[PDB]
Amino acid sequence: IIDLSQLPEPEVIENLDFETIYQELLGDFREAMAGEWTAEVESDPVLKLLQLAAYRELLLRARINDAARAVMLAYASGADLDQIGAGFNVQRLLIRPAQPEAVPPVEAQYESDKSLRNRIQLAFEQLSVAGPRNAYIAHALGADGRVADASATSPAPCEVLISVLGVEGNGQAPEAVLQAVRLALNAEDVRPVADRVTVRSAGIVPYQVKAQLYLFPGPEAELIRAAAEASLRDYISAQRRLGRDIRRSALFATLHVEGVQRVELQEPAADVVLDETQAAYCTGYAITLGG
Amino acid sequence: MIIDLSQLPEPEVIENLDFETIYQELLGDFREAMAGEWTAEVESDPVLKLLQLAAYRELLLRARINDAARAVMLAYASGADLDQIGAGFNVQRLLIRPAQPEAVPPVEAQYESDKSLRNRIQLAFEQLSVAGPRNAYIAHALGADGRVADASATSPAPCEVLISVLGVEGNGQAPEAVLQAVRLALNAEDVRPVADRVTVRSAGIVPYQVKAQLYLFPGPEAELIRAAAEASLRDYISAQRRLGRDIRRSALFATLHVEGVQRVELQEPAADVVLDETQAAYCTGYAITLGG
Amino acid sequence: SSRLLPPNRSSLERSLGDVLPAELPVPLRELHDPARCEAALLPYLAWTRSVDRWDPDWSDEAKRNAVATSFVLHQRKGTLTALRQVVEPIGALSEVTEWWQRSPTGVPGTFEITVDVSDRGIDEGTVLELERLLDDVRPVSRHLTRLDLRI
Amino acid sequence: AARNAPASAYAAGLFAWTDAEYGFWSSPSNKEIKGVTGTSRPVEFLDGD
Amino acid sequence: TTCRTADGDMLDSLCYHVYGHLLGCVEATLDANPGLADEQQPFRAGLLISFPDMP
Repeated sequence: IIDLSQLPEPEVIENLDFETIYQELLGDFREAMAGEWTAEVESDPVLKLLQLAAYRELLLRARINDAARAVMLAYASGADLDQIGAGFNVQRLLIRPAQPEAVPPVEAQYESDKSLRNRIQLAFEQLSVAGPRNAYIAHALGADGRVADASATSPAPCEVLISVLGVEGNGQAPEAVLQAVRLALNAEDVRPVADRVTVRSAGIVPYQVKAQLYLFPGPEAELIRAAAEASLRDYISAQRRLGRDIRRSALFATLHVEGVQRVELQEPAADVVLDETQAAYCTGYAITLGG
Repeated sequence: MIIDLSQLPEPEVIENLDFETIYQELLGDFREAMAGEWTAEVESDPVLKLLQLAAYRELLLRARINDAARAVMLAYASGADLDQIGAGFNVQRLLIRPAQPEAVPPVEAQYESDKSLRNRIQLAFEQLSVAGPRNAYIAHALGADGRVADASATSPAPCEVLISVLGVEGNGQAPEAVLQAVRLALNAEDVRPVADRVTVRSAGIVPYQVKAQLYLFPGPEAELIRAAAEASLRDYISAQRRLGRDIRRSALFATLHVEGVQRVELQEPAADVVLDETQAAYCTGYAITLGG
Repeated sequence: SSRLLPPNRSSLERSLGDVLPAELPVPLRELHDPARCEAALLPYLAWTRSVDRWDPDWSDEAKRNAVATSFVLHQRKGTLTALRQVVEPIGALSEVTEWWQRSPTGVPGTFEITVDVSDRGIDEGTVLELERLLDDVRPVSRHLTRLDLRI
Repeated sequence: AARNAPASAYAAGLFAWTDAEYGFWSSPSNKEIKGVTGTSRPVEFLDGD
Repeated sequence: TTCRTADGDMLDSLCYHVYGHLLGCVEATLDANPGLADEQQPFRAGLLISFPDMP
């Protein structure tokens, strides 16, 4: 499950600049006026009409591109996935909806973006009820107080080892929340197959990071230091969302913001490995400046 | 559980259009570009001949993009544009009457309306595909016709799944002709390495007689209320053609004692029936009688 | 065009009616037909159809049928019919195993499958992919990691 | 589909309509033919040439 | 209220005779017609335009 809406933009029609559109129109104009072109013909009112026309399909090559973004799931915005999710059996549901406890403070709330698209990505992984590798995953994301799932099998066959991980805080998920997956997997699995439900199947080791960043002599060091954790504190919660590894390079590139000339790392001596079974948790960070 | 398309909010890419809000922009893009050198907004001026093509032909391109964006959405496509959504999901439009006529006037081939294609693309997800759970082994066992509902179990985990077909023709035994008629569907509609031991019955005819010594008041209603309790017995037995099949003693007391019976003396149910999925049940008849 | 303008028109306006509109193609319906997508934007459509495995080495006739039949493959994962079509670019359909061909009650592992694939078009490599290409069709614990091959 | 008509009965529909609407002294030479949807080998008359 | 065009008829001329005005009446015709804009502005001999009610 990887978000495709974080890439450079695709161009379905080519997006020419204002100058080569203008000379492309002039060439067609000369062919049409062949035998009639004169220096007087290319007057100031006629040219200012052609400078408009070079600008109008500058706003139409921009129109076809901006329309083709919001059709593909790559770079589609709100109030428009309801037309796409209807093609994938995806209806938005209510997560604590508008109950007016007090009548002037209205509190209306729906599902946000970049997770409802993920369900649309898993829509075709919910068709097969014979239990492939992702149908145990794509049905376990019906709950809210968890994170995504991974499937494996070390023992004897028809013994499924699913690792129900959950992001709500310090590690261990509650066992009452663990019982909800059997309420979400009753008539979706196969009947002879039998799973075991382990919340933490490998163990939790405490991790940190210690970075001594440098900023330039220039703008304020309060909002530039804090901008590093704006791309980091949501990045650590997205590591076990796919069950995959963290790297040394993840501790570099998520700290490069506007105003950085070099970074440094000391907390691992060598990188660790985190497989689809093995996972870990990060307790507390401290990223300051060296200057 | 599909959501109706008439409750969706309106999307972003569909725009109400106006000729004026394009053409009044083309006035306000040309008037500032001339720097006051053109000032004749009379319609007979041949700049307003040309700004009404650049506001109409652009509006035709704005309508092609809106027509093409609706043609790839399920709640708005129609015509030959639901053909391309249908062909991707292996859904075809039906054939009510065929295409070719036998007579000299050409008979038109009737086709189901495009308001029902949005039903069929939307039901192409929640559909019987493979016999995974307990509720799908039985729905893939609906090839024959002379048969009522069924349930599945699996006594081991790793290999064997057990399906016990019962068909109510006579005593409720499965014939040998329909044993192979089940196996034709199952091979291609089930998980490949199953040991689907589809044999006719774990246990078939388990004859459950009933007798009831009804004690009533001898008044006028004793003919009308006695046959009403017998009708409540008929649809009960028709609801016990099942593998839940909980034939009991005290559960038949409640049915008999609905409004007016004083008591009853049940002969043939003396103990509770032990319950497994493998066995079946049947009721051959009864011998009802009056107390006096 | 020229016809769109009124009948009384100069040759200057008649030329500008072919130029000032300046129509453009709208290649928007081709974005969701996999048999009509361009090759430069094809892996965008492969994401939203949840095409699990993909190679940037196939011919274009071998790339578009892998996207068009991605619905039918995931609709019935357990059934043999999908297994036949998941080996689409390697043209191969020879033989499939079943329980009763082995007499002593199956292998220890409750009969994990050892399928047969025959490839004559390409002989170099093509082995190290087939143990993980068939992994998505394989359930998590209904089958074991035993596998057979053929060149 | 579109078939080709000899365009002689359609002229008779104009000589019979303009006598009942404009008089026999009024020529039918600018009046509409409602049924048609085409003209094989179409003629050119632009504005005033 | 579906009407059939001719091979030289144009959209704004047709729905002026039908409706009586053209403010908000042409693009609503292109809205409630599948694939009409895709077709060239000089319409073919036998295309069908369904003119909606209440412009």
